[PDB]
This record gives sequence, C-alpha cells and structure tokens, in this order.
Amino acid sequence: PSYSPTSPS
Amino acid sequence: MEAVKTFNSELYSLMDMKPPISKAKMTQITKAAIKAIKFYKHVVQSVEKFIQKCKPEYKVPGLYVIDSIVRQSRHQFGQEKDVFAPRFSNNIISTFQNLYRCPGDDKSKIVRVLNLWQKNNVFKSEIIQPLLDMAAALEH
Ligand SMILES: [N+]
Repeated sequence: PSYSPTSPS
Repeated sequence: MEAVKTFNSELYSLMDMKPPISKAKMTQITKAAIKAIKFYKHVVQSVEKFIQKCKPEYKVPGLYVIDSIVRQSRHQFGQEKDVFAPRFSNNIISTFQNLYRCPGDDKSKIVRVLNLWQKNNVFKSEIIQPLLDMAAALEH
C-alpha cells in the first residue's frame, strides 16, 4: 500500500 | 552523527523506487528521522536539500516525508513538544517554491496535504495560507 497523508501515524 | 547517516540512507533510498512510495518505506524513513531527533536540524536540512535537488517526480514523496515525520513526532512526543513542524516552518516558503516544480498532475496532491495540515492544525494557519495562495496563483 502506498503512503497516504490521511493514514494514521 | 551515526543516526543522521542512517536517516540519510533511508531518505536517499527513495531514489531506488518509482513513486508512489509505499507506507512501509515512509515508515522506515520516519522511524530513522525520529531516532535521529537529537539532530532534528540536520534531518530538516537533508529533507529540504532532497526537495531542492530531486527530479520532479520525487517532489510529492519529499512532501510526504515532511508530513510523515511531523505527524509521527506530534504523536510520539506531543503536539506542543514536537520540534519538527516548528523547524520545517522556518524555510517553508522556499520548500514549497521547490515543491511546486512538480509535474502538473501532482499539484493537487500538494494542496491536499496543505488542506489536511490546516484541518488538523499540524502547522499554524498563518503559515499555511500563503502556501495555498501560491498553488492557486500558479493555476492562473
Ligand atoms: N519532537
């Protein structure tokens, strides 16, 4: 899965 | 600065991959940056340097690095204790001038991040607004 700026830390 | 040498390796390993960058790689880079927190200034400089120098296709990856580092640090150390957002904010105008030299179809991805930063108060709104204005001004 590619990085999303919506994804939690 | 061994921790910085390890961070530098992770960040430059972005060159070994075609974007979009995976969560797994972004995590690795982020974990390296956090372990190098003693030298947060060198981490910020390395990221800004990467953004200045990289090919157009790595501009958004570079911005994702800033996003991932800043949000992880806020989470791990506390929002008010985070050293990364305040440090990244110093040169942020220059950083975004460089970012906006991405391919045309990547501009919306920069704005998306900026809107999330505003929504979630990752950076102060006074800092974010001129960055958004720059996006819109480019579209005209
Ligand atoms: N921090």
